[PDB]
Amino acid sequence: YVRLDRDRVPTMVGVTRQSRDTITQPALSLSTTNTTVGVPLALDARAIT
Amino acid sequence: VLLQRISPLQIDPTIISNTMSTVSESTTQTLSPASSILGKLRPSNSDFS
Amino acid sequence: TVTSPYAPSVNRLMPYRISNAERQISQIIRVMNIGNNATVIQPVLQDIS
Repeated sequence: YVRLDRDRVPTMVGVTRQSRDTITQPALSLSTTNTTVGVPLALDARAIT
Repeated sequence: VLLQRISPLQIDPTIISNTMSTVSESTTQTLSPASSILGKLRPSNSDFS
Repeated sequence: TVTSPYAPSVNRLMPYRISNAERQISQIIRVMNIGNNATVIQPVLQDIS
């Protein structure tokens, strides 16, 4: 969790499931092979109030 | 049609349907990417001439 | 508060201990197959409620 620091706000979360073309190391193949994960949710501001 | 009968490659949009089945969107928000993706790719049409 | 007895016994099998790697791998799999769904989140996020 981050209060007011833009340099420390999460942007995306991704999960990979395979190597990309030929490289073996996951630390090298993870950058351009993952899949963004996340959905929004709508609440009731007046109900919370 | 000669190439259709020759080629071993058989086309099946159920791959797209199965990949996008896990993607769904909340009951509150109106606009949805995956529904538009399915409706615009039309994976139930078998005319690939 | 739970109570465990203190005495000699008949040996018993309780296979319920797993490692952090086994926990985290399955957690990654669960995130992979739950992400972008927003329709399995709702039952969980309402059962917790």
